[PDB]
This record gives sequence, C-alpha cells and structure tokens, in this order.
Amino acid sequence: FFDELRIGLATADDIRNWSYGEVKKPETINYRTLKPEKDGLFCE
Amino acid sequence: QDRYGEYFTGAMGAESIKKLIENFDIDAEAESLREVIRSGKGQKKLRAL
Amino acid sequence: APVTHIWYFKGVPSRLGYLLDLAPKDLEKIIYFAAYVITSVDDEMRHNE
Amino acid sequence: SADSVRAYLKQIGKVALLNAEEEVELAKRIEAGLYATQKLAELAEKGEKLPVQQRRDMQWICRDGDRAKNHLLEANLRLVVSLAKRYTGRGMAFLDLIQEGNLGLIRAVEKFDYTKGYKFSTYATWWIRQAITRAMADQARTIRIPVHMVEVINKLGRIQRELLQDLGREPTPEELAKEMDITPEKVLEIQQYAREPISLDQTIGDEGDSQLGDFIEDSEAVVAVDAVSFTLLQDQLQSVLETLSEREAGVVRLRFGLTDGQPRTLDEIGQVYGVTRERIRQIESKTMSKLRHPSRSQVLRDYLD
Amino acid sequence: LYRRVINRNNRLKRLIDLGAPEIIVNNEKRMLQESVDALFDNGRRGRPV
Amino acid sequence: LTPEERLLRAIFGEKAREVRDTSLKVPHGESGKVIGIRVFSREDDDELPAGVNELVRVYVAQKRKISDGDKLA
Amino acid sequence: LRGSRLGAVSYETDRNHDLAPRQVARYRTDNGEEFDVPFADDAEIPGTWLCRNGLEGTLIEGDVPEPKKVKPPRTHWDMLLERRSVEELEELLKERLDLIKA
DNA sequence: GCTTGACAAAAGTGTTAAATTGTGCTATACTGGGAGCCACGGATGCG
DNA sequence: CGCATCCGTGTAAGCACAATTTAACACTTTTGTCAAGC
Repeated sequence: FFDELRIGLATADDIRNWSYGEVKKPETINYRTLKPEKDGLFCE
Repeated sequence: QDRYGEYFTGAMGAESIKKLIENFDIDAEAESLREVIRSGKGQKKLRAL
Repeated sequence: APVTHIWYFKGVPSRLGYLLDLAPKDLEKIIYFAAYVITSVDDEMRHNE
Repeated sequence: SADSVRAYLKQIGKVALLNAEEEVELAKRIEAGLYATQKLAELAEKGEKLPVQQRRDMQWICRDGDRAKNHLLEANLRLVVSLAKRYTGRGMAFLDLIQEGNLGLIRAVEKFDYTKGYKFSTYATWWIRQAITRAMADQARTIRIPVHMVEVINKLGRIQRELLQDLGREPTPEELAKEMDITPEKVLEIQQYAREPISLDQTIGDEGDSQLGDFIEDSEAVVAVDAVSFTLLQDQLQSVLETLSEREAGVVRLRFGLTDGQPRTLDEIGQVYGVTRERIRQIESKTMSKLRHPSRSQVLRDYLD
Repeated sequence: LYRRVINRNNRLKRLIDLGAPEIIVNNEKRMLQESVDALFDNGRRGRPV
Repeated sequence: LTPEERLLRAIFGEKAREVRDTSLKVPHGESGKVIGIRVFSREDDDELPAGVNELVRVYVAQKRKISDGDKLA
Repeated sequence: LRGSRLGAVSYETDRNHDLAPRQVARYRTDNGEEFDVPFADDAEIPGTWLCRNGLEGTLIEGDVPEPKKVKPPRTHWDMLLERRSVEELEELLKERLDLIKA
C-alpha cells in the first residue's frame, strides 16, 4: 500500500538494474517490412 | 607533463571531474565550512554557509 | 566516456561547483574540454628529489 | 561564445599546413615504423635477437612514424572542415560531418602513396567525400534506408529536378518511368520509401496548447463489449454443448485444442487410443450434423457477426 | 535526441579503436557531452538542437 | 482465428473473408433523405489526390422544426 | 485521426495453472555477471547468449566453445603491403637505420 | 459400428536462383562556418 | 554597510564485389477423403 514517495539519486547500477538490454544501434523499424529492428530502438 | 610527469596527474573533461570526486572526501569540507561559519567576520560567512 | 548530468552542473547555482569548490565559468571550461585540470599531485616524490 | 563549432575552428590552426617537400618524409617515416614493427614481429616469431643499438633504433623509428602520422593528421584536419562545410542543410549536424570526414582522412593517410608523385590534397579529397557520403546515407534518417536504395532515391530526385527544369511544369509518373527505365509503380514505391515521418510534438488546432497526438484514436484498444462477450463464449460455446454430448465433444476439445491449446490431427488424437483415423473422420461429420440442428444452432447465431 | 546520443557514442568507440590523435577524440567527447545535455535539457546550454 | 471462432465457423456454413468492413455510415444523431451524390474516379481522369482511387460524396437533407431547447432571439 | 502501433492486441484469457516446463540455463559473462534464461524442454540451448548487460556470455556448463574461424579484420599493414613490396621497404628501413647512426 | 486400402490435396526438405544489403574503391588541385530580417532578480565595486 | 550597475537566467555518384535473405521449383511425407467390406 502507498505510504510515502521517495525521490533518490540514480547511479549507473540503478540504471543497469532497470535496463532489460543495451541499445547498440539507432535503428527504429525496417523501412520495408516496418517491423522493429533488433538490437536497436523499438527492439522487441 | 614532459618535464615533471611523475610529479602530478592531470586530465580534462568529465573524466577529471569523476576522478576528483573519487579522491575527494566530504567530511573535511564540512568541518572547514562550519569553522568558517563560526568565524566568518567578513563576507566569507555567507559563501561558507 | 563519462558525462556529467546538466541539472547538477549549472543548477543555478551549480551544485557540482559548490561541492567541488570550482567557481562558475571554470568548471564549465573543464567539462567542455576548454582547459586542463590537475586531479592529483604526488608530494612524496618531490621530497626525495 | 559557447558555440562548439567555433572552438574547433580556432583549434585546428595550431598546426601549419604542409607542402610537397615536407609531407613526403611523413609517409616515409610511417612506412619505416610499420615495417620496423613487422621486423620486430618476425624477430619474436623466429626467436631472433639484434644488437641493443639496432633494437633502440627500430623502436625509435616506430615511435617517430607514429608521431609523423599524428602530425600529418593534425595538419590535414583543416582540409576535412574545408570539404565538409559544403554538405550543410542536408539534415545532419555539421560537427558529425566533420568527424566522418576525419575518419575518411584517417583512411586516406592509411592508403596514401607518395611514390606516384601526386599530392595528398588530391587523393584525400576522394576519401573524405566518400566518408561524408557514407555517413549521410547510413545515419541521416530516423528510418534507415540501405545505401543502394539511398542512391536510387538520389538518382530519381536528380532526374526529377532535371526534367522539371527542362519542362518547367511538374513531371508525371509515366515520364519518370520512361526516363529511369522502371515501372511507374516502382516510381511510386521509391517515392513512398523516400517519404519522411513527422513528429507528434507539433502543435495542432490553430493554437499552441494542443499537440498533434491528442487526436489519434487507439485502433488496438480492447473494446469492452467484445472482451466481455468473448469470455461469455467460453461459458456457452466452450461448455454447455460439451456437457450434453460426452466424448462426441470431448474429442473436439482435442481437435481444436480447447485443452492444452493444440489443435491436433486425426492420427494424433486417435493413435493414443483405440480409434482409427477413418472413425474420427466419420465422428467429426456426425458431430457437425448434430450441432447443425436448429435447437443448438439458434443459440450461437448471435456470437457470429 | 536518443539517436544523436547513440551515433556519437559509437563514433567515439571507433576513434579510440583507431588510436586517433587527442584532438579528434576530445572533440568527440565534447560532442557526446553536448548531445547528452540536449537529451536531458535541450537549450539549457548553448543554442537548442 | 481463435479456436472458438473456427469451431463456430464450422458449425455454420460461412468462412472468413480476407476483407474488413470499412463502409461509410451515417454519424450518430444524423438522419434525413439522400438528395444528391457525386463521384470522382481515377479511372475517369479525375483530379484525385495521390494514392486515392475513388471519392464519393453524399448529401443528406433534413427538415428541422422548432423544438424545446432551440434558441430564439 | 487514427493510427496503429505496428502490432495487434487480443483478449485471450491468461492462465497460470497450466504452463510449459522450463529448463532454466544460466550464462556467465566475461565481466563476471551471470544471467538466467528460461528455455522450453525442446532444449537446443545456444552455447552463447546476449545478456541484459549488453555483451555476450557463455553457457556456464562449460561446453560448445567457438573455434574462432572468423576471418581476421583488415588493418593498416594489409593496406600497406598492396601498394609496395617487401624489398622496397627493407631498403627503406636500412636507409632510416643509416641516418640514425650518422 | 469399426477397419483396410487406393487416391487427391495439403504440408514438409532440400536445392537453386534471385533480390536485397553491406563494404571498399575513385590520384590536377582544391586546407580554418556564416548566419541574420527580452525583463526580472541576485551579486560585486564604490562611496 | 547600503546603493548603482553588471551579469545569468526562463549546389555535387556510381561501380564493383561479397554476403545474407527470400522466392521458386522439385520431390516426398503426411493428412483428409472415398468406397467397400469385416
């Protein structure tokens, strides 16, 4: 249950813990199939 | 650097700031600031606070 | 390469500047590779030679 | 001023631009140092040794070649800016163009040949232009288009401009197909591939408060009335008709995978028991005939659009 | 704004790999800093992208 | 298709067509008599937008009487 | 205006009392961090996997190492050898050595 | 009610051709951008 | 120690070759289907 809200300071470890996978490429989607490109933005 | 390189370490950019933070200690600054605050007859009182 | 968070660099006043005892327009130059800065100096070496 | 372009422009001038009789020694030393490294590698591989004087000389020339390469790069950094300044306005940052031209300059230095007698300025220009063009093709659009398709788009655009200037009026898809030796549908496809997206952050409504994304429907939203009714199907079609038929519908649960999720072929549901393929083939038709009866058929009419 | 951060971050990794002289590497680091600053607060320092 | 939908299709004598219905329909609260229709076709050299094959416009005319809530002045 | 998320949304009921069997495999990365991945009972577990930390890790079981058949990347030495031969550069190295002595 | 065997149609394996994408090369000389059509509060030197 | 003024701030590729992905074709296995009989 909600009791209080805390706003700390985020370090590299916190960001890596939140992260599910590193973005390696600026790709967003395929220009022809329009599917998201792997290892980039919008990566499934 | 080429005359006295081993006497010191220098850098620039965010890397130097990161290193300064690693080798920096917070306690001494707080103690010095408190001392200046309790002895700040001049303008340094406001800056120290 | 390490990068500093802009909010704390020039937070009006510079939080990082106050913490590191670097005045405005001097910490700025270090961040943007406009000047060098000494991270550490070895006093032990100079005593020997 | 805080402009980073100015900081780079007022920095590359620390090294004076070279001349024909000053740059040759740079490539000479670069090659000498690289082959000094090769001789050292051979020495390590073959277990050879050299006099300390020769070893020191070889290492010193290796360092001298590294220094000469660095000096040549710093001296020619100005050419990179002088060449990349032209590509402004395409849609890429000026400094990124400068740095990609610097990569091209590094490649040119790696592949320069003084023995041909030509000047470095002539040879490095091609590499710098190639690097800038590669950078523009690879990373100038939010949706990346391969290099060959980018070249096709550029050719189509140039031909379109030429035809428009010649005829004044706008061209037609048939004219583009005739000129480019491709079908008009292919011309339309290229035009679509060259179409750039817009940003949802743009203001809308003739006032600065609203944003474009405010008035976009969610076509994939889960309509409640359907979402509920589907579950009601799991109560009716999935359940009651099965209770009144026993295994005549129990096999159907395996047929379409109502249990465990797998629709299964006749053999798979038959081979595990003592019923043959043809018998299940008959049973399926019998069940279909049974459920076609008006008493059962009328109930489910409303669950099919 | 995200792509800007990625592209440069990749290019730096090439420049360090190729062992370019410190001028280009420093310029790349400065642009990376500027790109991160624009990503967080566009226009807080210099002209906005 | 979900297995229940396939079963329901098997119960009846219908099959799923490859097409979605996106027909034009009268907006909510609107009614009247159709008084005119105008059609433009790409097949007839009409000045249609790019990628548009056909355009249809329908005019609906309704006679409104004075009723509660209407504003007079 | 209406649009699409380049995807589809359904309403099939979610369940947890009947699920596939999982044989979790743990991969260790070079930096020392370990990550677990649940794979189906079909096995065919890859020898290496791309973990959350952005770099590839090897299966902890200690099997299926790579032979490193990948073709070595080109470098400055290759670009240098094509434009000039060994003898011409042996002569150059001898010339440079002579100047140092002088 | 259930099984056997021949038959037609649909679903797999594998080879091959083709379209689609990624990387490298071009040697007269060319070497330092060009855009551009404000008021308020907090601080420091001076009297 | 207070006030006047300065500063920070919210106009110019195209080709070649190699590598990957996708389709077209051919045959083979599997599935559903039909009749007839056990």
